Amino acid sequence: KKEYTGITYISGPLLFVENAKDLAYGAIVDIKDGTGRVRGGQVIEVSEEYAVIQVFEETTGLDLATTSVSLVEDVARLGVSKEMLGRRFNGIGKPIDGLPPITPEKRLPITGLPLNPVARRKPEQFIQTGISTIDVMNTLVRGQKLPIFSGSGLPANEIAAQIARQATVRPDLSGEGEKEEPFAVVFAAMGITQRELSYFIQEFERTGALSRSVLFLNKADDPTIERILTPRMALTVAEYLAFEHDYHVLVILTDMTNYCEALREIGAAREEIPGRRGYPGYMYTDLATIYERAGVVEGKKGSVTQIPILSMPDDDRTHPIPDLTGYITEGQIQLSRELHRKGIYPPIDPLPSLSRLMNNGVGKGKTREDHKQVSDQLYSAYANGVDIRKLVAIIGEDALTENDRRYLQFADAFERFFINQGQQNRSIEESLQIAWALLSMLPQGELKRISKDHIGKYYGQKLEEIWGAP
Amino acid sequence: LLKKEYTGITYISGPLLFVENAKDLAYGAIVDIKDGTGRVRGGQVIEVSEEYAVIQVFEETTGLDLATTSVSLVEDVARLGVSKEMLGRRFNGIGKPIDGLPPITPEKRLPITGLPLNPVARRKPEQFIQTGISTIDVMNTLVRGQKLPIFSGSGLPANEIAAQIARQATVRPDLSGEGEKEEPFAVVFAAMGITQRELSYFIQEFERTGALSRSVLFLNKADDPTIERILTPRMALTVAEYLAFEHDYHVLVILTDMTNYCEALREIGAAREEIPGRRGYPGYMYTDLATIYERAGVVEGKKGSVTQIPILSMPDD
Amino acid sequence: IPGIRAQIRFIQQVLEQREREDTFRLKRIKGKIEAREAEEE
Amino acid sequence: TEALLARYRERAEAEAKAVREKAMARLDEAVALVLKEVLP
Amino acid sequence: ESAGELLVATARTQARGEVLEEVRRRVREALEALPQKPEWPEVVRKLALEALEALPGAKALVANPEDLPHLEALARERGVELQAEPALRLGVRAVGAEGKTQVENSLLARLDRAWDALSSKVAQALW
Amino acid sequence: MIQGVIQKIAGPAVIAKGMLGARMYDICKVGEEGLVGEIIRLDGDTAFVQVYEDTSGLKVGEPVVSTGLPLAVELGPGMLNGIYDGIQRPLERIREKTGIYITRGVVVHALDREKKWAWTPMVKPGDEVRGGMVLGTVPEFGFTHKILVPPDVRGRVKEVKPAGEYTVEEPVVVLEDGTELKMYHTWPVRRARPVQRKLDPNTPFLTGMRILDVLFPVAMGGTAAIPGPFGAGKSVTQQSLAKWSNADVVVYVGCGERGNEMTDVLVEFPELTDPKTGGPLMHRTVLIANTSNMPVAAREASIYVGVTIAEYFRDQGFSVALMADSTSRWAEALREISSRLEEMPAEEGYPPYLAARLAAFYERAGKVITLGGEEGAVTIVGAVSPPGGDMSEPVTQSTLRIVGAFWRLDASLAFRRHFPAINWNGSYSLFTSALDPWYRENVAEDYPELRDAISELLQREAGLQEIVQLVGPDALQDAERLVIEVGRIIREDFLQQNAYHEVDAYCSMKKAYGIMKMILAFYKEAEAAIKRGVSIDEILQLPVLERIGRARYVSEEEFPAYFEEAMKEIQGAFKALA
Amino acid sequence: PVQRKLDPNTPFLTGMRILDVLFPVAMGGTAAIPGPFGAGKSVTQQSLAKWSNADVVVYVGCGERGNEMTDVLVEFPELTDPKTGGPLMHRTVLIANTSNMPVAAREASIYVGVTIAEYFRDQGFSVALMADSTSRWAEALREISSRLEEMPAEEGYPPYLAARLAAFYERAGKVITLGGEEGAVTIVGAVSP
Ligand SMILES: Nc1ncnc2c1ncn2[C@@H]1O[C@H](COP(=O)(O)OP(=O)(O)OP(=O)(O)O)[C@@H](O)[C@H]1O
Ligand SMILES: Nc1ncnc2c1ncn2[C@@H]1O[C@H](COP(=O)(O)OP(=O)(O)OP(=O)(O)O)[C@@H](O)[C@H]1O
Ligand SMILES: [Mg+2]
Repeated sequence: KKEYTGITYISGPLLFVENAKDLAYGAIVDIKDGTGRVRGGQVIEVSEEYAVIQVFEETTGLDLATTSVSLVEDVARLGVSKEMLGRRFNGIGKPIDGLPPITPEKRLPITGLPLNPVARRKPEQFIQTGISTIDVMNTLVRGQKLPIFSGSGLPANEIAAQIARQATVRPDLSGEGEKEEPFAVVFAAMGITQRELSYFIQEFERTGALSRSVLFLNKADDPTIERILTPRMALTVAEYLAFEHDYHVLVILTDMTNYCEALREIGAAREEIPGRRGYPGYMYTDLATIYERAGVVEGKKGSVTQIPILSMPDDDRTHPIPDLTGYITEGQIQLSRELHRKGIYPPIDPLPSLSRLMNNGVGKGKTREDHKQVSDQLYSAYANGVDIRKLVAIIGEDALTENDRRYLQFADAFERFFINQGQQNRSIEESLQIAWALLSMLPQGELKRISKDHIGKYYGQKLEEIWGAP
Repeated sequence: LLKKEYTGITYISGPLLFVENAKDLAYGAIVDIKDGTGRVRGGQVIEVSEEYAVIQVFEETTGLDLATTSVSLVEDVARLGVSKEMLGRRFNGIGKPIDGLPPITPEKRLPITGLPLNPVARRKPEQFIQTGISTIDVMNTLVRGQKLPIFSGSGLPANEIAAQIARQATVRPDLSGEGEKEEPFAVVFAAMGITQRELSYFIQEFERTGALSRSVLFLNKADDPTIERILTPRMALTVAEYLAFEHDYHVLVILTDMTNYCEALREIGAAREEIPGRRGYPGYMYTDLATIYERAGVVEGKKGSVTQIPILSMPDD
Repeated sequence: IPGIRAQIRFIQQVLEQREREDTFRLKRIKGKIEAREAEEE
Repeated sequence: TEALLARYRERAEAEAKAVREKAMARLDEAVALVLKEVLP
Repeated sequence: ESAGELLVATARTQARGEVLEEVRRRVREALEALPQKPEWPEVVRKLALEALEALPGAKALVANPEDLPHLEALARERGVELQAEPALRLGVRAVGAEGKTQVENSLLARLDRAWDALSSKVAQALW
Repeated sequence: MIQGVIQKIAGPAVIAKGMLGARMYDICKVGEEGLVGEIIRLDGDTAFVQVYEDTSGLKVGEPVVSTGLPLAVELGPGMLNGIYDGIQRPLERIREKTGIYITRGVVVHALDREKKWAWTPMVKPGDEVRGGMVLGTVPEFGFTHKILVPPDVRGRVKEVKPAGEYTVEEPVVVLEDGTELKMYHTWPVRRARPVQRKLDPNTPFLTGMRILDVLFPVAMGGTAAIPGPFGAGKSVTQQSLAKWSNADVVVYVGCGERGNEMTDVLVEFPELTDPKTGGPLMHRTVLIANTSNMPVAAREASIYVGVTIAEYFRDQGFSVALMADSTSRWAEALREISSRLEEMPAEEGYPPYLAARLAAFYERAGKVITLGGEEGAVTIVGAVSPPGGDMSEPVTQSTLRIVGAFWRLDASLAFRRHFPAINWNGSYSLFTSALDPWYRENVAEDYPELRDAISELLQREAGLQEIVQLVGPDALQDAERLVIEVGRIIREDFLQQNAYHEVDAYCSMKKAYGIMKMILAFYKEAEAAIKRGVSIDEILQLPVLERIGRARYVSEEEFPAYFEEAMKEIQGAFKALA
Repeated sequence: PVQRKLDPNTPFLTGMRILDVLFPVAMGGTAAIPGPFGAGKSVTQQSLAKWSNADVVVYVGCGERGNEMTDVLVEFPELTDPKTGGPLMHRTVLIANTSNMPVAAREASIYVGVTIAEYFRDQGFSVALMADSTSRWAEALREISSRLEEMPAEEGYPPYLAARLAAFYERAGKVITLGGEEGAVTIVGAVSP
């Protein structure tokens, strides 16, 4: 038990310790003062003359006469096991549910290694999230990175909780290989407040989704380094489960903006020169080291899917955070403030949304066969109706062509029934039935994007939303 | 003379190296940097003190080490050997032949930075140049001794216009009443960061016209070291001034791309850690560009003249 | 539209220039402080 | 035409001998001139 | 049509260059015979004197091992040390007080440093 | 070699001591794990080494060893059909060694040392040799891989190895001065390989696509740029370029793409088949792959490694096409590296030397006379991905100042099902005038004027779109309606091309010249018909239009007779019908 | 030093309609004429030098082209002084420090010119002073501050630039000389933003 004394400098978050050549770079240490309190810290620089330690929390009681520093871990590691399902942790693996600590199968470095590009394979199967706007028009594929773009006051947390509650695979629709693999959710929260914490805890406990998920929760008052470490802990757990026990893992990261701000504060703490717009110059690489840990691997059945969630600072898509996220990921889901204020939940806006991997996870053998054509027709019709809603305000309704009234009614009913699904959970077939019922309001022959055989199979149905799509 | 070798190199980083005990190096002197393998590359002293001297390397510092490298003085101020036999030759932009012919025999050695012309020694330009283009001749007339750049863009054909101007230029003595028939212009052509396509176009057009026997070329290709791009216009203008004001030639100087020169200047200034200008460029860019552009003109009591037609591309128009 | 685009371009250029000036001053003062703390000792 | 080119080539190969014939008459004098200056 | 004129020009330029290279070759070959002939005792002494004058704080004087019968007396004249290096034939070099600065005064260096002015001068005599 | 110890660790930067004699930009191995790094600064007995990989767990005092050589690649047999990272590491061997992950400190050889090769000597003892000459031949997937003496090696041959099966490591030719030459050598990636002379671009780089070939051609050894908007067919166009180009060898460089994009290109390629031999297309290609989470230094050095390999294959006397998947991501990596070194940013955060690096990379392309007396060329097509499709971004501006061609892909045309989706507005080529004499000598004496006629017809169609939008096409005069219909004919019959059709995916110059001749003949006869009195809607139903539309999808050997019949039909029809 | 400063009440006639009518400048006043390149600063200043009622004209070519100073030398002796009827150059003093001349002399040229103007004012004359470009003087100050390793304020300019400009411009005005006579100095400075 070697303990280091002889602190020579304390100021802000840093303290200098001499004769500490044995400390490895990046090691985690424990700082204990004269009152017996123990604080945490990480070694950020090692030299022959001294080592520089960044303290996790405040340095209120420290002094140069009695403070001592002791090693804990040479490199940050996390104990993992299949029994972590149903637990809650504080972002550095410390349990907060009041249950006994887990018994680890192994200890893994939280800074995971990159995947070999020749070991990857193409995503082929989708995930049913239970939201019609996502499943039908912006389908999520196993192994995709599909972030959600939200505003400041928009209900992104509710959507995250709902997706975590309703997400499941559909091995039945595959036709052959009709057997389900185990499914799990890894939930990471960064820089959340007390109200959000209570809401998430209650939402996970009330439905029983806790028994099938792992929660990593980091609060706003917690140390910033823990905010940095939390997504890496979550992704380490996700990779372990998926590629050792053949689980299908869905990973949800909340408020990547908080992570970016934490990274900016950490960078300013090390006296690094800030890059463009105040963020560190290596921000793109840092974000890539998080996002690029998802995917599917040859010779293994498990998979990792990521749904980052971030709030744009000024609703400006040109901000560095959403810009880099768009560079790295494969699309985005956009929330609309107008839809939220009109009372429509979930307020997902289909027009500015996109999923780049959608075409590879839908169609015959994967989902119902008419998926892509129906999605295209819905997008075209909604886009055509939205501008007529504006034109009517100046030319009047009576001046419209007859088909324009149909387009207006289609847009209104689409907003009322398709997007505004509330808290209910819809399968893929039910969402497609609702879509076909909405399309049936348009005249046959205006469906230029759909083949005639599909129309003959599915055209001509009234609204199933009131019926509940039996 | 005899050479002095300095082996006390203290610090190498980027384009700069420090020599420790070199109190004898004059400010602005040119040096030779020899490494362990025997390869010799050039440099220039940009700051000298009792503690050390600062030498800026003309090319990349790959392969240099503190154990075997040595520095030798060449001359106190950069000089170029000039002669009338330079006409019809081709150079690489540092003063070295590339057309395969033996090096010239210098008639004189002159400092490349030149000296400012005394304002009371100049005379006002008066001679009309007919370039054969109505838009210039009637509306934007060019006169011998003027410096008249061309502002262009990425895809615009500035090079073709320059070639046409060089081909069609004349003096028209009859209108001015001079009466004296005059020789055609000698062309000094300097290229900075030029590509193979444009270089081939210019060379072929000059061959077709037949003006190579009257021309001197300093060619700095785009894959050449960036630091050497600074010295090319100064060498070209030294040659032009020598010809015009010691052999009564009428010289027409064409500078291929001043944008590359400015980019090289910014790259140097960033490493030197100077006060930036309006968009990252060094604060002294105006003076540096002036020391190049102001070398044109005509001199009272002499017959020769220097005319400059620089070419630059406006970024994003 | 062209007037608005010109205004946007001008404002972007001014903001970028101010950011660069602040970065340069910060680097200069940090270098001076580091010199005092490490070369002079 | 090509006959003028042949005449010019003849002139060039005549000059390539005339120049060295001129030079060979005083070469050692220049050697002594250089040697008396390079040596201390 | 000017192709013949340029051919004449390049032919005469190449001929002049080939004449000058032969001139410098004869100069250097004649210069090489100085250590073999009884001419070294004064030229090497003068080169050493120039080297010592150029670098006042000289510590040692590295020169030709064949000049040691003269160096063993000429070094103590100035009071500096002496060393020998066979690779430095036809030259004397003096190191600095710390050894970081060295002056080299070989005849080959003198020739290759004056050769530009000498090439300018010889054209007056040959043509 | 120079060996020292660590005295300070700070992120990826490591400060060593006792390393006097280390040279700038040499490769160093840090710690007992042997992490590779680069020397960036020297002072006193101290060297600054920038470690490529992560440095967690390192301790002060671990040894540092310098290799004494800069970053370089191995050039020899065994590079074809392989997949490499940004610093030439075989990914398949890495997978077979360490599983699905890439662990820190793995060492593997670029060229397989175990496989035997069939040597066939060409030199004999006592022959004087000089850099660039051919020492012998080895077969490699149907190629005659010529072993080249290294560019700087010179001497006389003392011993030659007799023909037989040998490994790469075995010395094959020994010079009199004791130097040994084997089947491979090493060359620094940041120094251009020497050549005898650069020849001017005088022959076209036949891409096989009519739009590219006729309206915006690129010369052999030329350079081009292409935007990368999503859903525009960029991947399909690049794949078609790889499949159908004149180039003998294809080099593809991925330098920081998304994981799924790299997976797509890694899976699609092994299925392709080149038309020249019908075998796998992978037998002619070298793949360099980089994902976003790979080290920054590999991403930065990827394009240099790729262009060095391309230059080597050019030195073997071949014609090579080089595609860079996104120079924007490489510029991002360069900016990150510059920020690491605490340099002063110039504009939008990029280092001041970005344009110099781009120009130095693009200038390696060209058609040259090799040191062995043969002829070769390297053609570079680089994709640029600005942030918002805005070409005022500094990387795009720097690229457009040196490339000779620009091919503006547009997403709107792809959304309109016009493929390939390349605008004729904004796109431009600087090689047209220089290539015109070759066109007149080779394809037809009237090719340039005919192409100009096509361009003028397109411009006339574009010059009246406002009235068409305001009013509609049917409410137009005969002349304007005929012009717009001829423009539609051009767009849908000559510009469009199907990359999945057996005989339409490739189109020669003669075929395009015939199509243009037919279109101009029809237009001129229709203008004459209007002069002599006709209604345009009558002209719209002439079967010669259906003949011209079906002029595609025909075999190239069938094309001359089809063209003659179509011309005769065009001449006859406009006299039989008004 | 001067005895007393007076309020200006007489116009400085520049010979140009727009300047003399819409935007007059008094004898003891100061005027600034900024504009982009090619706008006409130098031509306007030379026109004021040729056509004006001032007794003595002092022209300071701070960091500009040499041809602009050569033209004056060549052509002014051929012109006529509007008041005295003699050669125009007999009333003119030229201080020339061109662009490629040493940078630090730009600062000194301004002070030399203004001191000469003040001397001729003390003799009892009315003097007009033309400063060709103060932006070059500011650039020289920026360069000197760069060598001094000071801290820049705005666009690299030293924090004391405004004080220097104010001190230069405050030397103008109509005064009562120590000899009891009356004189004035008019300063017209050009700026190149
Ligand atoms: N010239 C073409 N001929 C035939 N099909 C094409 C052509 N160009 C694009 N396509 C079609 O588009 C497909 C892939 O390209 P797409 O237009 O979807 O954009 P992308 O290449 O996927 O996106 P990105 O350009 O960002 O890589 C193929 O399925 C193909 O059928
Ligand atoms: N009042 C004027 N009458 C006629 N021409 C004028 C006048 N003012 C300016 N010009 C024209 O402008 C050109 C000279 O402009 P001038 O040199 O005054 O610009 P400037 O503001 O001094 O720019 P810079 O400071 O960059 O030199 C000449 O071609 C001249 O004909
Ligand atoms: Mg002016």
